[PDB]
Amino acid sequence: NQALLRILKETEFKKIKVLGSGAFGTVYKGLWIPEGEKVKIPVAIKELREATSPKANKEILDEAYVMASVDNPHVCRLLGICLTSTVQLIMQLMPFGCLLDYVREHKDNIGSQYLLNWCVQIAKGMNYLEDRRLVHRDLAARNVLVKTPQHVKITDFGLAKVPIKWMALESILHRIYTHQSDVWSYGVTVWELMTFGSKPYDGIPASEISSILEKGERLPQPPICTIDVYMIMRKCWMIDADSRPKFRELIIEFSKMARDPQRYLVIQGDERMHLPSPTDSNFYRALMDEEDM
Ligand SMILES: *CCC(=O)Nc1cc(Nc2nccc(-c3cn(C)c4ccccc34)n2)c(OC)cc1N(C)CCN(C)C
Ligand SMILES: O=C1c2ccccc2Nc2ccc(F)cc2N1Cc1ccccc1
Repeated sequence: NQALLRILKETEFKKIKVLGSGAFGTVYKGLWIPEGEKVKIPVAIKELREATSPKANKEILDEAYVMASVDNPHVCRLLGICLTSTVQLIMQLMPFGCLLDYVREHKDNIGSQYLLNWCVQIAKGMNYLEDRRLVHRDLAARNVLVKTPQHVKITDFGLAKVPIKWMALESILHRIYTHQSDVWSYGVTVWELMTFGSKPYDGIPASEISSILEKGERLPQPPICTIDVYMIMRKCWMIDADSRPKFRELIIEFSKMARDPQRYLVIQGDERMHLPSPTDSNFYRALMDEEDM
């Protein structure tokens, strides 16, 4: 639907603060200023790194139309685009930030109910992408945004068209990207969460990752994970892509674990850590998260 993607004028928005910058461009916290109005609406703005040609822009715009067409409570959707010399893209601002920073910031103060529910929601969002037959190619804890502590959303999918330590072996060797290679990255993403944001294969050169994987080496069991959870992660990292679980199977398996969370994650002081109440859930949703879930 063409109406799902707004073409913006440069006067409609202003960048206020950098959220971070890489080789992929700069992402700013911004304000949307509707023409004729006095309101300033917080948004996220992405400025690409290189200036692009009109023909390059058309291809960017074609993909932007697809990314604006996703409609799922656990997937972020692209909202708008501004076609200057460098292209700027607009999406909803998530004030809580990304899930990677969140688990590092709340290290050891996150209960098992949150961690397992995040795994369900990420798998639900990935299952939606598969049903829309869109391959993410860069699923990681940095690309899961926190709408509320109870509600996370996948972002940055489809943009790669390299995160070696998140990629399936077939992607490293043959640059093959499928939904099953997304399942591999999902397993690494869950490992990031269960380790509260540790770096996978920390200290190991990226050039050597393909070698250790062929020998059967995998990421180690997180201390808080029971073998039931680690076994699921290990199945995600099988060489045979068709033997890896499917996302809808991951939804079901983590859902049952989420209804008995202390049986599947061993966390010191779990019986203290705040579980979300209906009171806190109604307040969060009425305030900043009114979408259907
Ligand atoms: C994982 C790093 C991160 O995302 N940090 C933050 C994210 C915020 N909200 C938000 N909303 C929509 C889109 C993005 C976004 C998308 N891409 C590709 C990004 C790259 C770098 C930074 C943000 C990106 N982000 C946010 O709103 C206030 C703040 C942060 N930070 C950096 C707070 C610092 N602290 C959490 C460590
Ligand atoms: O860059 C992109 C992006 C750009 C082109 C094609 C796909 C892309 N994937 C994507 C999917 C959903 C979403 F919600 C945001 C993105 N993004 C990240 C972005 C966009 C605007 C502002 C900040 C960040």
